[PDB]
Amino acid sequence: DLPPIYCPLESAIHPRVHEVEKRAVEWIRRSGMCASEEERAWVIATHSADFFARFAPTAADEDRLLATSLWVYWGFAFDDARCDNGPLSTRPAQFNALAGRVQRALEAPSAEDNGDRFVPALQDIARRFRSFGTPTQVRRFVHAHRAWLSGVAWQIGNQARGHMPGLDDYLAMRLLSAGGEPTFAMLEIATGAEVPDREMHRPAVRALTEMAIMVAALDNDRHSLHTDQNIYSVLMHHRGMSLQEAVEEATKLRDRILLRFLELHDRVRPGAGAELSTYLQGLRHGIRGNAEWGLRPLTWAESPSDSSPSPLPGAPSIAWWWDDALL
Amino acid sequence: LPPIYCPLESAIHPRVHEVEKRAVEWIRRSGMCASEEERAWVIATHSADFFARFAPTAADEDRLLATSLWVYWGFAFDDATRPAQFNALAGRVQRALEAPSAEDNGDRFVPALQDIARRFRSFGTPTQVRRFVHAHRAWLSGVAWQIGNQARGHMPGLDDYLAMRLLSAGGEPTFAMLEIATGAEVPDREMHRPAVRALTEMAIMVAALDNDRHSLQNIYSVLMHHRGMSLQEAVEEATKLRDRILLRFLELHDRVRPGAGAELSTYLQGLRHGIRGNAEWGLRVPLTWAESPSDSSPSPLPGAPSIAWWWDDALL
Repeated sequence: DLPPIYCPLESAIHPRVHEVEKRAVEWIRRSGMCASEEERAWVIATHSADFFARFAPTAADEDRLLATSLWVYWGFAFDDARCDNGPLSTRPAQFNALAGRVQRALEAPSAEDNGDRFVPALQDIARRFRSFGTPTQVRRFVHAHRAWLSGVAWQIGNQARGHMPGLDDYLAMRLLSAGGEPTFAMLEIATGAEVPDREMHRPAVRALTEMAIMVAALDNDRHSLHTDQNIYSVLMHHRGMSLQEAVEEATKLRDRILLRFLELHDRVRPGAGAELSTYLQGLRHGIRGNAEWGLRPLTWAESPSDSSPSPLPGAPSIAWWWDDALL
Repeated sequence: LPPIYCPLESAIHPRVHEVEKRAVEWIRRSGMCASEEERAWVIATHSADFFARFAPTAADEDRLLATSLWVYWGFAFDDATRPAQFNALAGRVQRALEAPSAEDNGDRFVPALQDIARRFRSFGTPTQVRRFVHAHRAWLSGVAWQIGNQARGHMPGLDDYLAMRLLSAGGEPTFAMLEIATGAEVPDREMHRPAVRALTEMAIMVAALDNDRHSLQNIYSVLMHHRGMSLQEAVEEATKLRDRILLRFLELHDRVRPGAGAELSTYLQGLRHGIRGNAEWGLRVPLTWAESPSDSSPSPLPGAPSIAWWWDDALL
């Protein structure tokens, strides 16, 4: 019993998606990233190029769309083999060092793989980003990437302990561990449109970005549907709901965040410069694209399941999203 | 044993005593410390003296205060955890730096950091705040990696050690506060130039290695364990590696400084004042300095491929 997804946002897909996907599938075979044929097939079947082509559906340079799509594949592969499943998945001490080595390899081209098959793959993606984006944009990606790995470390930490975070911590963690920071920070790299520091770091824009990430993360928890750390288990544990009531509750929260995204967007967009405007539409396309890609004649909710204009109850760390003085 | 090679400028803010007085006050009122003994230990760091060496001419005494507050905070945070819990703790503390609406939930360090962050947001631009934010996370990542190795009985090789220690010694957030103290906004096109990234890391690495010495998982253990050196052999070896890094910094700085804008220049002067100030603060907490480096090789450290890019001008 899943409600349709409320997502009155623009759905589009890059016209060169099949071409980029073909190049991606090839890179995957050359990359050394995958141990077996079965693993490669799994990685390919993510259709990560279909995915990221929905985030940057008018990217002028197919190579930029390719590079960024590769990291989406990389991310799914690294996630499935190192974060979500293998020995490190409940071994935070070992993961902290992996995260340190992997993150260092991203920042330091001279780093060596130390027998890790994921590292040369990542260093190649990074090499592509450094040839395309400005050092400022690469730093934004780099910082977003460490942010994601910090979320995963937090999550693997939780898993080791069997700790089910509360709502506030879960959203804070999941904001990072679902991969949205580094995903959305590639928008600029894909489109070529650099957002100036003064605009990019405006509290309002920081908030729209976090909100986009949060809706996408929560649509992913949906798509996933426990001991597993997800919105449904969090609400089941912390509020004693049945699965059905948690399903309904999660959809309200998520819809409420999306309405705030839409209201703040409408306030911010008119005065936005062109680079920021493009970034903002990327946030919209990504929210929609993430939902739709998870689904794939589709059906969508015409109305939000909840329309309260105030901060989400029990989630203080996101309440500043509704603070227009601060934004 | 051997005196430190550090031909860098030493200076200290003229209002250092005034700032230290206000800081001692804030530390007392911050709720950060459980006990008087703990407040005294935090105060005994002389972090205001330390950071007043990093930003000796800051125009606004309140910015030097705000930034000095965090140095006190970082020592206190570091002095007060298993890897699994630390990963969550790091996550939570970092979120409170980023989200003013985040609530302390009885964590003694979170309001204090949020007060520091509020002061930063009343002074610095949102951009300067983000820079500090990301440096803060990087430091936390390093502390998590170090905590991880300790928990496992994993003694990192020289490469992992330096990469980690670059993060864990606290130099990233420390140096990321120079702009907020001085008010000199560094434009991103300058701040993120790889050369400036490398100068920052080098300043950081040297300050970190001098901290290893001031402590008499550190460079000497790492070398003793992986190379089978005696302590005395490792000390000489460590001194050589470090001096060699500082030579690289001095060299790269002299290449970068002349073209630098006023804000970036002030920032680089901060790196230099920081390296010296760190060394000098560590000694004092009349001095003899080595006039010459113990090793003058201009080549990358063999056995440390993660920092080799510091010596690659092509990449810079």
